[PDB]
Amino acid sequence: KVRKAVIPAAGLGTRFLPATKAQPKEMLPIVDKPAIQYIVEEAAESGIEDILIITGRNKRSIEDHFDRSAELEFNLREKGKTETLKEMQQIADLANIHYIRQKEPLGLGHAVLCAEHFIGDEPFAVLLGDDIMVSETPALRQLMDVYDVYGTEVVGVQSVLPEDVSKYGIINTSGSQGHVYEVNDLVEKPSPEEAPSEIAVMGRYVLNSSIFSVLKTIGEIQLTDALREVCRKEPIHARLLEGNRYDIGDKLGCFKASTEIGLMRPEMRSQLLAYLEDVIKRETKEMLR
Amino acid sequence: RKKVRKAVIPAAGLGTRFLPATKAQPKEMLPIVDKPAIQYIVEEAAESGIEDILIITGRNKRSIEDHFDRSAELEFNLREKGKTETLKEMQQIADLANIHYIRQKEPLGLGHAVLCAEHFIGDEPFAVLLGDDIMVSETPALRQLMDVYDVYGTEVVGVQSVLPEDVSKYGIINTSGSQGHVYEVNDLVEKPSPEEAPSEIAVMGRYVLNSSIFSVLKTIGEIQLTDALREVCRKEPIHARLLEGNRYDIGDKLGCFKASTEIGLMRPEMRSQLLAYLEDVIKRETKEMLR
Repeated sequence: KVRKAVIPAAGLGTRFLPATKAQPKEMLPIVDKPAIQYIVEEAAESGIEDILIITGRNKRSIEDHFDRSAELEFNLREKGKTETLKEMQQIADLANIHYIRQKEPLGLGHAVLCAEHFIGDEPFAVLLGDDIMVSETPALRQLMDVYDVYGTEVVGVQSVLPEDVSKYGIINTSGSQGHVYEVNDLVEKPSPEEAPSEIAVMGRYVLNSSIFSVLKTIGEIQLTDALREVCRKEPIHARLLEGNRYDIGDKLGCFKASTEIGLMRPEMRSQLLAYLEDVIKRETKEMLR
Repeated sequence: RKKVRKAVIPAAGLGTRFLPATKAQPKEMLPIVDKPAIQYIVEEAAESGIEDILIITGRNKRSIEDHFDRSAELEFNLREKGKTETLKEMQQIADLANIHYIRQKEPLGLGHAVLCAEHFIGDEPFAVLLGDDIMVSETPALRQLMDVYDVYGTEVVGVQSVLPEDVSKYGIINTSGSQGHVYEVNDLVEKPSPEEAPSEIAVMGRYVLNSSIFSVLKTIGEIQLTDALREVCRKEPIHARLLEGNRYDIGDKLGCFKASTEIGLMRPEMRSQLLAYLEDVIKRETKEMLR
């Protein structure tokens, strides 16, 4: 049973300045939720009970977000917002959130190694926080279900258009079966010709304790290479992810994500669409002059 | 006789309208395009020629103070990466104005908050800027209030008209008349019922005030700031500027989305990608709908 998960969150989030000048990338609101909350929500509903966040300096707000906020709870009760005061309490209840500091930044490989003693001897989940997934079955849960079966290192995938492939990590299927591709090798951001498929891994993984040894020997320790050297000995699995994927690596990415998820809320759906119609009308008019 | 050189931004709000985003971080740091709302306000003030700002802050609002200082660990990462355009943009933020802080001890609204500023401005005219809208203007909104001050030298208020329904959301002027761009306030009521309201002209959290206002505010006292404009009106009548620019209220989650969109569309770097995306959303929503 996979019951533990690792979110690396040590990035200084430069792509988002000046929003992130003095506050973390992962706290940026997506609709009105911090990005990080979406990821912990994924994990909780996937049945993870314990999360380790590899954090850095001045990311106190993440730790605060998932605890009881006394001065807020008071202020909410003392104003009636009872539904809200309950929503806030639930956030602090999603999972047991552990923290470790990445000492200096040596990438998602060092980061995964930090988890070593915490997970110890289980299979664990890693969730980079690079995209938000809307699904009938939570994205990670789907990776776990392929794990429950094959019990090897499973990867989460979706297809992407050629001439996009240098942005992502790439499987190399010889076989494809059910909802589960079968991995023979792996490449980190290949040139469109170098690339042996149009399938990218979407910052979701389930891994084995084993992977720790593996990750240590290999060593700027890229995590993919350790999936590669596991593939030479033995072949892994990949799940095609049911659901909608919103990349949030960009300022624009985020705007899009805010909009699409916004459109899922009945209270904002119509207000939003109406507003977008009127922006376009206004932009056409101004343009024909 | 005196130039307005100082401004007061109250920022002690717990920002409930924005939960859960604001559970563990301040309302005023929420990004509008990619700038914290608070930065828009300091930018207004800076370009209006304000040199010194006092923020009345509260608990766990360190991020505001940090935002406007040098960020050593970031400067390193930027320098050691080439991004010198950025490292220069960040340095400018920390240069907009001289930013002072005071903690509001207990939460007793603007008014009390304005009183905190007393000793800091001492004996000048000062600006207050609540942070409830962004104004896009040829002339920065506050500058326009200051220009009416330069002449009439009374307590000037910043105004724009609003549709009848929304008058209970605002403070409403009560003119006798109007001359060029400057109304002539006779009284003021704080968010009245739509019939009780004696105009459709609302104050847009911009004020220029006199030291005098301190005394005034003390006697009155839950210290509403409007009532102190009222008791100034009993002795003598105030002035109001109609504001030139385009106004984006950010009091609401929706308000902010709209503000992000409009200001986004004004930035050449993002304008086309954005607009294309918006066209695309509607096209896709029509298709899905016809089936």
